[PDB]
Amino acid sequence: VQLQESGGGLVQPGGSLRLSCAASGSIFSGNVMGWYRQAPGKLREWVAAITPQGVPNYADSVKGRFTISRDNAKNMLYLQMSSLKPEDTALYYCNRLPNYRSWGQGTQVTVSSH
Amino acid sequence: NYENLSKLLTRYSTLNTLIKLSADPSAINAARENLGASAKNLIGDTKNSPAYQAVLLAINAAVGFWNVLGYATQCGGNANGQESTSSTTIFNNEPGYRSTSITCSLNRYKPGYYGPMSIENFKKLNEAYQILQTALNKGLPALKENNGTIKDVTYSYICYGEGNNNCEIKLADGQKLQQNGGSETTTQTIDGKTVSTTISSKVVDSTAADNTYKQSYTEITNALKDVPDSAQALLAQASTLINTINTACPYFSVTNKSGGPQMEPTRGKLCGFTEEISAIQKMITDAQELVNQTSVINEHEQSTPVGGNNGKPFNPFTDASFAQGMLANASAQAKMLNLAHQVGQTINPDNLTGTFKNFVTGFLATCNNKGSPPGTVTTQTFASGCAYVEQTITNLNNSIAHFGTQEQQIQQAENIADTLVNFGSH
Ligand SMILES: CC(=O)N[C@H]1[C@@H](O[C@H]2[C@@H](O)[C@@H](CO)O[C@@H](O[C@H]3[C@H](O)[C@@H](CO)O[C@@H](O[C@H]4[C@@H](O)[C@@H](CO)O[C@@H](O[C@H]5[C@H](O)[C@@H](O)[C@@H](O)O[C@@H]5CO)[C@@H]4O)[C@@H]3NC(C)=O)[C@@H]2O[C@@H]2O[C@@H](C)[C@@H](O)[C@@H](O)[C@@H]2O)O[C@H](CO)[C@H](O)[C@@H]1O
Repeated sequence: VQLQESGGGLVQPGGSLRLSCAASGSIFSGNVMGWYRQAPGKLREWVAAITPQGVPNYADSVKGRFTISRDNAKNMLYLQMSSLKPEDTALYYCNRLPNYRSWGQGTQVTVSSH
Repeated sequence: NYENLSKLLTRYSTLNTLIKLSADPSAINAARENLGASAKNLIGDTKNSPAYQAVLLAINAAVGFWNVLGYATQCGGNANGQESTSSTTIFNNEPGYRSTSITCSLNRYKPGYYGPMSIENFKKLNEAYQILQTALNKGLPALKENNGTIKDVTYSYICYGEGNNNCEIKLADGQKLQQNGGSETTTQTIDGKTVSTTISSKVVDSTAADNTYKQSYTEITNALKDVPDSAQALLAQASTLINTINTACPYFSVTNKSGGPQMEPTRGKLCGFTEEISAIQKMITDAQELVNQTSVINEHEQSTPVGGNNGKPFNPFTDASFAQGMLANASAQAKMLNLAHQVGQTINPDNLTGTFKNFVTGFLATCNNKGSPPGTVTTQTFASGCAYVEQTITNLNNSIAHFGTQEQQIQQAENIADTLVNFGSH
């Protein structure tokens, strides 16, 4: 039971990023894991998930652009994010499904032009 | 201790949002629609429902346990747990060694602990087994559809040899069931319903054409009619199956051979599978708890829209008596989903170790049938689960992964209701 996201930052649109989450083995092992984001003025929205066998699935808002993967040997979860729009600006969070009720700190992703 | 709300919402900005949604009947009504839809996913759907998969999984693990070990489990004797001298008793449609029957023909030893299973206990086990297989084969209903039945579950056993009294049926007047062609009605309660069974007796002489035991025998047919197939019903049967095995705690002995996966221990007593049996029991118990959330969800529809009682703007402090209902519904849904997840985690070999892990991966979560429909007993069922245990874990996972949005909606609905409930005191 610990959740730690890193890898976020500020980018121009069309940029990509690789989010990481170190999860404790209690959380990770044998569990579906997933990514979430929380944009300003909105509540946490589910973004993606992936079974312990590696079957991914995604939210319509990000399908085609994002890729979720897991390293089962390192209790690690990743979100490869491409073609970033300003709409994807949010704190990103990782967790098992169903959720452990204490969330990690999350990692800030900010997308904005120029 | 915060003095005021702006200092409180500076720090926790999502809370500001949640208040804005609590004041906006169209947001509230959207949440209540979601609860409708996610409820349908949990209790109205089957393959996509974690709840459904978790129930199916608990049932399958109980069945598979017996499919794995029943052939190696020694059983015998006469009525009332007595030892017998030359009593052979055979239950049809059971995973025997290279057979679709289990023979119980161990004479002389007293049935009991670390001993043969009594025929009384087998009978009790077998009926639970026959009903579960029949239901698995017909496919289980959605959680809310708890009023259906299986038209017909039918099973037979046969008794032969000198002194064998296992096919003597007593009946409640105290009269024996007539042995050649007698046929009588019985009842029992299955989740609060009365189920009749037509029990019947046939004798077949030794010299009858193609009586292949060249020994005369009594065959007992049991025809249950309109057997309930609700979750709550089949879990109770599963519970009977595994608790029977566990309380009887018979001796068993498998021969391991070279090549395959390896049973540990090779011999002993069935209740020595403490870890396995505990988990199966825990799965069953948690599936019962989960199913009990169905009624809470049903008692609290969320399909009536909610508005500012009189055409005037919505007031969160007075217009929201629906909130206790909405909170309870969402909490019921969350609880189902957790329980569902708990069920898979109890048996999922990714978190297992030792001989328990080697039980599930080597045996329980395999099938040596050559893939036949669920509920199918063949001459290779023995020593493997044959109850879609891996496929069922995989699907529970897949169902849960495909419930990410729905789960977030439930949480949001719960906080919105909670928020209203608060405002609603005062
Ligand atoms: C009270 C009641 O209604 N039932 C209880 C009773 O059951 C036995 C009695 O009814 C006796 C009365 O004689 O009959 C047994 O059944 C008989 C049938 O009457 C008969 C009709 O087919 O066939 C007998 O079968 C023959 C046949 O199989 C040949 C072929 O090899 O072998 C016979 O036995 C051999 C013996 O094995 C040899 O060693 C030898 O020396 O020769 C004899 C032949 O003279 C065999 O008997 C049949 N008998 C048996 C023992 O099967 C009732 O037995 C029960 O019913 C049968 C059909 C089977 O289910 C048995 O396992 C049952 O026990 O008393 C019982 C206690 O033994 C139970 O309490 C019954 O409830």
